[PDB]
Amino acid sequence: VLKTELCRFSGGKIYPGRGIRFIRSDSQVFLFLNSKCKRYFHNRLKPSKLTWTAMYRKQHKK
Amino acid sequence: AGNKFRMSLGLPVAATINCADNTGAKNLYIISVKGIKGRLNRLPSACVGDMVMATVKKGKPDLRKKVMPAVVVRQRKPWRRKDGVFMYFEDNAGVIVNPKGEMKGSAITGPIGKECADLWPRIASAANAIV
Amino acid sequence: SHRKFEHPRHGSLGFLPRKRAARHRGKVKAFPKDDPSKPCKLTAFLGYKAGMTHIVRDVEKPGSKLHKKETCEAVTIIETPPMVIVGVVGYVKTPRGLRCLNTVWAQHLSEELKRRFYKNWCKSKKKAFLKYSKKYETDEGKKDIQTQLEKLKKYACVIRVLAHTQIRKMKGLKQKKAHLMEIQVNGGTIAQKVDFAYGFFEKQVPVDAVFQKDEMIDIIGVTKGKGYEGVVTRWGVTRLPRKTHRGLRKVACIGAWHPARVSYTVARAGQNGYHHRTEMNKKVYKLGKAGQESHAAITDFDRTEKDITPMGGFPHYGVVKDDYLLIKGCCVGPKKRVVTLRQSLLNQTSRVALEEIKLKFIDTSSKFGHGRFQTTQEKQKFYGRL
RNA sequence: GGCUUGUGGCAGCCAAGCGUUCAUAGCGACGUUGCUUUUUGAUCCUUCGAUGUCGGCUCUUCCUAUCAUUGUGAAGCAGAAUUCACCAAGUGUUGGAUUGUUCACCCACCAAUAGGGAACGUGAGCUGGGUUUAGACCGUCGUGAGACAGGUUAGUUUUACCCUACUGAUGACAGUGUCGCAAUAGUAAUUCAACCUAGUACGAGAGGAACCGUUGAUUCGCACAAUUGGUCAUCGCGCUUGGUUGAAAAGCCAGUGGCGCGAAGCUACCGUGCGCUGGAUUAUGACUGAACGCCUCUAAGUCAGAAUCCGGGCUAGAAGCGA
RNA sequence: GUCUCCAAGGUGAACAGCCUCUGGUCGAUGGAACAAUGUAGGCAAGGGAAGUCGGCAAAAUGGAUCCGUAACUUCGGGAAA
Ligand SMILES: [K+]
Ligand SMILES: [K+]
Ligand SMILES: [K+]
Ligand SMILES: [K+]
Ligand SMILES: [K+]
Ligand SMILES: [K+]
Ligand SMILES: [K+]
Ligand SMILES: [K+]
Ligand SMILES: [K+]
Ligand SMILES: [K+]
Ligand SMILES: [K+]
Ligand SMILES: [K+]
Ligand SMILES: [K+]
Ligand SMILES: [K+]
Ligand SMILES: [K+]
Ligand SMILES: [Mg+2]
Ligand SMILES: [Mg+2]
Ligand SMILES: [Mg+2]
Ligand SMILES: [Mg+2]
Ligand SMILES: [Mg+2]
Ligand SMILES: [Mg+2]
Ligand SMILES: [Mg+2]
Ligand SMILES: [Mg+2]
Ligand SMILES: [Mg+2]
Repeated sequence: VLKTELCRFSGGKIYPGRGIRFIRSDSQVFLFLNSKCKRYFHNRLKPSKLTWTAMYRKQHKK
Repeated sequence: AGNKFRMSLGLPVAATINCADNTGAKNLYIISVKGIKGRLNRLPSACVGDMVMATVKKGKPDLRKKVMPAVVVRQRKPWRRKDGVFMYFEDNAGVIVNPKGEMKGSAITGPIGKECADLWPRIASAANAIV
Repeated sequence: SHRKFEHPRHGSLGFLPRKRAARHRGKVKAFPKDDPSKPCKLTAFLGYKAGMTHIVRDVEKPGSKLHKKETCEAVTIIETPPMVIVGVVGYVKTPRGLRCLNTVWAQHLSEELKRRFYKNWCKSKKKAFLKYSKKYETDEGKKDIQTQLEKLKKYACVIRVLAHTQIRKMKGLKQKKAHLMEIQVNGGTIAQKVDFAYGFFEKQVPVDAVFQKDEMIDIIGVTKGKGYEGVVTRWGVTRLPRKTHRGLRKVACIGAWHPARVSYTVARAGQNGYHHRTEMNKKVYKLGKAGQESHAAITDFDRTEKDITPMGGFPHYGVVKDDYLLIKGCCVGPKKRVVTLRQSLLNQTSRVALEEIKLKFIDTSSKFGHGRFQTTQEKQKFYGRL
């Protein structure tokens, strides 16, 4: 079965051969689906306040 | 295994990076990179796992005003792993070593790249988390 | 006086002149050496650049850090519908080189091929090969055709077939004028070559009859055109300082006082792109056969039912439905450019050339953006519309 | 620039000596023959109705008196390292501190950081820090105006649309079109590391290789955009300042109002792919073999032989050509 | 290049910049394309003067409110340190 990763900002599905990995100073590993998610993360935008992210949809029971 | 694959260089000469070891140095100022044959006007550049010559600008007086080898363990410039994922660290870091590659200190403060750990067994043994 | 410091020269003098190619279709400049102890077989093929994707596979390379590890590699999809053979050409060995002796054409020629002989097909009366065709209706005409073939067998030293693409099968292309090329027949005796060519008249030759999976091949075509270009981009010369009066994107010194002429070795601004090129050692990763379960992008590891064509179609190309070749790396030209496929002229014995690649995942997400879904059904399920 | 080569630089000849003994492995005193014009002089032939006067930057080409790399002979060549010499100019010869600097001297890497020409290459290619106008300060000199192979600071770099050359672009090449052949010209690949060989050969120890094979990398070249990165007037969407349309909604103006994200296209060793093998030979080492009954790689004949040459491959395709 | 009189609204400290009303005006030969090289204006991953004679040019800073402000000093300042 195909092995898949998850984006830590949008909760999106990341397929093989793609993705951006960010290693924080505290050894925390952050994996982003695309440049949009990475830029929003580094701009300190909370995913739970963006309507299209999985976290927002889960919190709002969509 | 085999040999290290090329990765994007992001630390040209005059780059100043944090010192992640226990020696007492605060930062490392790169003056050259080992194994560089070079080209006209091209600045030598290092990446994670490279050995460089550096001086300590801030730290203990005993470590300042001299040249010592160092190995880069973290870099901010993204590089491509063979599986297609581009990855990068939060900061640029290195550790002071002797020419044989033995760590002058005893501990590493943060994570280190897998390439450096594979290249330098002593650094890997002194490391906390790899990648 | 000698130059103060040494660096290698900018650009290669082996691709001179950097002019626009005198052709649009890639020309085979040298065919593979003919070994008469092997069966008759074609040496080249014509295809069309559809697009690019990437694949993941497990690498089998002992002693390498990638041994038993996954690797992601870019690939190029070339659509290769079967070619139709319509003639045979024989050449005679002479002290001045190969000389064309005679050409024999098939009785029936498709409109697509005949379009190649006109500049305005619609406005013309469409008389091409009409009198030639009648030679197959009279007994003396068939006798004369057989005599011509016998002469080709008797006097020819190398035999090439005339084959043309079925271009109208790729509706994404807006072209009805097929591409015609000469493909050399290697193996067997001259009589065997002629019989092999004749037996294929008005018949299709699939791409797998020439190439096979894991084979190393060469790709010939015209590069992307970029028009008039300056030296900095055309040749790679370094920029002059910021404060250079009259511009900094120049070669400062284009020559010494003596010789009192500008030499051909100095970088100059001119045409960039649209150059004829021959790229070697492009491995074939898979050979998709239409309607044979190999056309789909399904692998052993990934069992998702999907086609090679990415979501939304191949940008600027369309939908791939005929046979295609998945080649490692990149190939010459933009999308839709006709590319010539050439059998390797070298002996492929290296470990890389002998490697048996097993595809694990073929990406089919949309390439017109940051595609996050592999299939339209997956996206519809994600958005609750299915 | 031209003659010359004292001076500078680079070679040779003899052999007193040095080299544990031994003139010639490696050197060469006393003498002596040369070569070169990247030194500096000597001269004043050309230029004073003007040939832009230092250095650096960029760019190409050429030389060998070869620093590294390929192949070899010799050693006071055990190994390792080194030194001498022979074919050899195919490839390469770097990042920095001080100085305007050429030059010099240090730091660092590297296989190496060799030496040079091309009007002391190159200013209608740049720059203008220095020299070398006019302002001004200091020191010494002069009664003085002023001087200064002394120091200091500020001080306008003009013109190509002509011819040629070069780069590309039409056209011509005796109907039109397709598919081809092909003289000729250009050309391209380069170097290093790691593992194994192997702690082996060698060596008393100390120390300490190499071939084959495998995996990578450097410089360079040609392409390409699946991924990552860059680019915004998609003026694509959203947010937002000031004004303005009576208000709301919706827009507009601030030459792109500003900000965030931004597809497409273009694009980066900042991303990815690819970069080739037959013959003839150089140095050298040899076969058979006389001259010269022996010997002899040579005289006749023959072999192996290189980052070499030629071909092949790649690029172009001629008042060349075929079907 | 050439002396002087009159001087609306908004924002804003402000005859600053930006927008608007009265009044004036669209006068700078026009059309198509969007090559190189230019002129003017921006952005650029990692590094941050390694470039250069020289940080030249550009970037960075910038209004207002509160806290706080060293050496030295001619006691006035420095200081918006
Ligand atoms: K170097
Ligand atoms: K020079
Ligand atoms: K430059
Ligand atoms: K002399
Ligand atoms: K004179
Ligand atoms: K004169
Ligand atoms: K310089
Ligand atoms: K001034
Ligand atoms: K004809
Ligand atoms: K050739
Ligand atoms: K693309
Ligand atoms: K883009
Ligand atoms: K003999
Ligand atoms: K500087
Ligand atoms: K200086
Ligand atoms: Mg330089
Ligand atoms: Mg040189
Ligand atoms: Mg795309
Ligand atoms: Mg002796
Ligand atoms: Mg020589
Ligand atoms: Mg050379
Ligand atoms: Mg006096
Ligand atoms: Mg030639
Ligand atoms: Mg107010």
